[PDB]
Amino acid sequence: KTQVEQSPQSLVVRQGENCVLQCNYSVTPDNHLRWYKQDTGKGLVLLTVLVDQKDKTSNGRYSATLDKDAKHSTLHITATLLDDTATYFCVVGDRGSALFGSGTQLIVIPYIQNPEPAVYQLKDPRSQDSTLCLFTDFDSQINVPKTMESGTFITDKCVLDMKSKSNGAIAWSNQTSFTCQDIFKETNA
Amino acid sequence: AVTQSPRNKVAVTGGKVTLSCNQTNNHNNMYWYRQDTGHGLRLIHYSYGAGSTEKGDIPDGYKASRPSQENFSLILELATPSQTSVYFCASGGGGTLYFGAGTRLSVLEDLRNVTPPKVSLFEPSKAEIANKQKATLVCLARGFFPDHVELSWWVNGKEVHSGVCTDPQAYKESNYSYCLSSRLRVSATFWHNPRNHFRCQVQFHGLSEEDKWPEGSPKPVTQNISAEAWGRA
Ligand SMILES: *[C@@H]1O[C@H](CO[C@@H]2O[C@@H](C)[C@@H](O)[C@@H](O)[C@@H]2O)[C@@H](O[C@@H]2O[C@H](CO)[C@@H](O[C@@H]3O[C@H](CO[C@H]4O[C@H](CO)[C@@H](O)[C@H](O)[C@@H]4O)[C@@H](O)[C@H](O)[C@@H]3O)[C@H](O)[C@H]2NC(C)=O)[C@H](O)[C@H]1NC(C)=O
Ligand SMILES: *[C@@H]1O[C@H](CO)[C@@H](O)[C@H](O)[C@H]1NC(C)=O
Repeated sequence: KTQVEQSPQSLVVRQGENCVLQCNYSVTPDNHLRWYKQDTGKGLVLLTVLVDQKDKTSNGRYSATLDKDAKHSTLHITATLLDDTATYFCVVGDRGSALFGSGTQLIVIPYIQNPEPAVYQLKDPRSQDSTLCLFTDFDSQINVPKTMESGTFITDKCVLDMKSKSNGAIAWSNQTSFTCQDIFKETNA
Repeated sequence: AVTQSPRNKVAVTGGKVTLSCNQTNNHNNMYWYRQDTGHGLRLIHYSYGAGSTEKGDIPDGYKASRPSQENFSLILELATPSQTSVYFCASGGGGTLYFGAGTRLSVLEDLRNVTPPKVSLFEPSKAEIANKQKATLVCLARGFFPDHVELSWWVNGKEVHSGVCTDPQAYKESNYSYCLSSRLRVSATFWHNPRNHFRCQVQFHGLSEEDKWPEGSPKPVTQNISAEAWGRA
């Protein structure tokens, strides 16, 4: 039975929104509690260290609380940025006795002021007849369909930033019949 | 200052695997963790100083060794599929953990399914270019196993990050086959220039030198596989 539990388990929030993560534990000793952030395929980065029976910390957009009586902690992220997309771990205790929670997966999605959804077919010049579909510039609430067919594959939405932002998904199939129009059932094929 | 090696490893069930951690922090404490979905990081073994080690929370099937202040090794004497995971080592001074970059380990029943990706670069749609004055190139890596890959884009010989979106996880296409996709978006003007060179590269981490390869087909060693295109007006 795990001794550190976190909520939400996962959440997808719109950029600029605040969010609150929670952790509670049954582990003793609990001299310190820490929150860590882990990006896609990255190492962990320490966000804050809480130590006192009732404690409160501030680190830029992060603020955190600790109530050792309740064995409870919260981490508040003010005004989320896309770069806040990551897993947040609560870690209780020290050194060899430290225990990690299973994490909260946070995803931050942008507001697209002017979506222009379009589906494009692209060709691979190194393979005769090899193509793929690109669904792009759709709004952030739009549902990208999952494959209902064998030999056809559709990726999850991927958010791209040129440094405007664009949502995109890709699909490919080994089926003679089916084209880009029947795969992405939104508009502009 | 905390360096793990190897960063990727493919082993066969019953084989031996050693992961090494070398730190330059002069920290007395070191730690080996594994990360698994639904478990966060779990401590396997740790050490409070050169010459000794301690069992962590899930030590079974692993040994550890701390021959010096700098080095902390994790030993799997008889690898099992259950040991497939991402491993992190860390050093510690005064409570804070300093983590290594991570090691992907896959323990397989046999090495015959290990296979590098086929990489394809799909060129931008003329409709996208005409209508949005932007050009999205798509790279697709297919047919690889296990999923120890890194996809990167190179424009004019330099790695690029802006305008790139890569799948954060490879998609399992079939039981022994993964896929991964990525998009690079540039302005139409940039795509339209003949000087510009675009390359999608996939670093596939596979078998090492000591691995037995009993086939007529090429040994699936660690390798870079790329596809490229040139701008055109
Ligand atoms: C993390 O915290 C949760 C929530 O618990 C609260 O928050 C913490 C910080 C403390 O302040 C607690 O005192 C708070 O209650 C814990 O879950 C709770 O665990 C306690 C036991 O420690 C449970 O209490 C039991 O409840 C039994 C009846 O439960 C049923 O009915 C209630 C109706 O309200 C329902 O909510 C519940 O789902 C059951 O169907 C009771 O018979 C028994 O005697 C005892 O009082 C409590 O029910 C739990 N709450 C919930 C919502 O499930 C976690 O255990 C804690 N995790 C860790 C690792 O510490
Ligand atoms: C592949 O490319 C990377 C980065 O460009 C390079 O550092 C690495 O050595 C290459 N891998 C192999 C096995 O050649």
